[PDB]
Amino acid sequence: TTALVCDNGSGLVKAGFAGDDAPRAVFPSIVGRPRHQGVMVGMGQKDSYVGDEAQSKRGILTLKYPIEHGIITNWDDMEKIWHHTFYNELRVAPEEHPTLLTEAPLNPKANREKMTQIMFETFNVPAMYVAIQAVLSLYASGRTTGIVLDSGDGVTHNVPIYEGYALPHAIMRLDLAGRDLTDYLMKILTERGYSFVTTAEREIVRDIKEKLCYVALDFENEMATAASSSSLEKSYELPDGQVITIGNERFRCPETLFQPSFIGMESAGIHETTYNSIMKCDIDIRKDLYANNVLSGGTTMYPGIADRMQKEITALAPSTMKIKIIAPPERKYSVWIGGSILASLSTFQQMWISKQEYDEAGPSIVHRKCF
Amino acid sequence: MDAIKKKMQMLKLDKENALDRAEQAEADKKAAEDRSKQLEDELVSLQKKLKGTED
Amino acid sequence: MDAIKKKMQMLKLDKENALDRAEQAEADKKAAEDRSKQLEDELVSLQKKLKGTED
Amino acid sequence: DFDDIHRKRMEKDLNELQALIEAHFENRKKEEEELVSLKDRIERRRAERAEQQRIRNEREKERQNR
Ligand SMILES: Nc1ncnc2c1ncn2[C@@H]1O[C@H](COP(=O)(O)OP(=O)(O)O)[C@@H](O)[C@H]1O
Ligand SMILES: [Mg+2]
Repeated sequence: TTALVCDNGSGLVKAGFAGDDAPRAVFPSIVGRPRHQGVMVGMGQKDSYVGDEAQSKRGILTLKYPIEHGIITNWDDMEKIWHHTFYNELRVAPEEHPTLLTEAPLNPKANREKMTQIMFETFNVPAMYVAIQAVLSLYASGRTTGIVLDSGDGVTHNVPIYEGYALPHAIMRLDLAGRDLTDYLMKILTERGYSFVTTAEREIVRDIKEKLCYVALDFENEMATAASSSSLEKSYELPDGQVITIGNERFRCPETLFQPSFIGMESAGIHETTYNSIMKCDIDIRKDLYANNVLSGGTTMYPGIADRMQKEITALAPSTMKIKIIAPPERKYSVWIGGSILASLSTFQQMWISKQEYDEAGPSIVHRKCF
Repeated sequence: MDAIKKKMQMLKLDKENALDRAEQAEADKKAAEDRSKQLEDELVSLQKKLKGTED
Repeated sequence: MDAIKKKMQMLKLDKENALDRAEQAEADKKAAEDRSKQLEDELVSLQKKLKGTED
Repeated sequence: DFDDIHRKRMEKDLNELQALIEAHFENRKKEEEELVSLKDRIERRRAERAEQQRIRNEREKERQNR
């Protein structure tokens, strides 16, 4: 039979059968209970709208993501999300399909063990396998080397790989991602008068960020230009009218990636953690990693980031090496495409964690040889 | 619109590939010519050593 | 319209410029490589005649 | 590896562009001219309705004026 390539993510759940080009169903991972009282009788009001249904009734819900930073903080809601994904968005019972979840690097063990225990006890799948979210993004590019920066919505991690041999001592995981950029944008919009507070209006700020923000090639020059002319002010129409005008908030929101001091984080930007991740590698594979830097994940879709990052790394790196940044147009679904490719391989067909194996060793089987 | 963006992206992929190939070829020319000129210098020194041996 | 024409023409010009530059570089690389081969071949015989002279 | 990049890239490099150009051409042809012609037709019908309304209003005002 065919395998189910699910990809929990944090912000958008992407799923679909193995062997295709794009995920079949992509929908936000939010579960929102209603918060008001409700007076109409017999309206058929449910107790929790999940997935894309709660992005249409969000006016009277309190949306809450079940995955904070890669890790899962609310297991009941995550179980509800998985149940919805299997039964309503794909309509395939899990009793007859292997599953291939994905997990960020350096995550707590208990999260992974609970994930496999749920998949084997509640949904009762035949066999499931957990894979690191960066190796798949490297599969999708058709490479076999390269250092991949997978800046998702929950957590940004940077896994270097050479000739198929991952370097476990050079993984640099940073917890700045799309959600923190949304919060920072929502916080700097208040400097013009627009106040978004409700958890429903966070979605509106996210839409503003997606449609308007861009990464500046040079930050100081843009700050000077936006403060003199008015060629940058782009307007946007809220879900009820009252258009708003975003000035130099456009390139200040995604600039947080390269200067995490804006949101008070100490660490260095995504332009310098990649160079540090490279320098921890051996001295003989640094040229190949320099030449095959891969971008993935949703947050790396800002217009103009593949040039800013290349300029920064070229500034840091030695002058002789060639710096090349692979930015495929299908960046958002790169991890899932790689997952489909991996699940479609014949050599991989014996790596699944078969159910009888789980019955013999318990949930701690995932840390064992079947990784 | 829709198709126009994709066509622009194709025109940009051609741009990147052609530019990268040009740069790589230029680096190859620099390296090869340096090799040749160093070999020529070695040949010159051998001629001078032969001259000393002849003396 | 106006923007599509100018951008497309400029990008095609960039591709053509890179291609022709790469071709020129590769031609010079091949010529330098062959001349280097000639230098090697002559240098070996120079060494042989030097060795005979020294004997 | 790196040999499926051709077979997954070069395909859509031309087929996708040509197909989207075809879609745009057919959609524009189907949409714009038919919409403008239909709007002109509805405008003519609207003018005829306006004439009928004026005639009826005037005759009723003529009779009813007492
Ligand atoms: N076109 C876009 N431009 C800018 N940011 C985007 C765009 N699309 C998605 N994002 C950001 O990326 C996030 C989605 O990232 P995603 O790759 O789905 O995360 P995950 O790894 O959990 O799947 C969204 O929250 C949004 O903030
Ligand atoms: Mg991801």
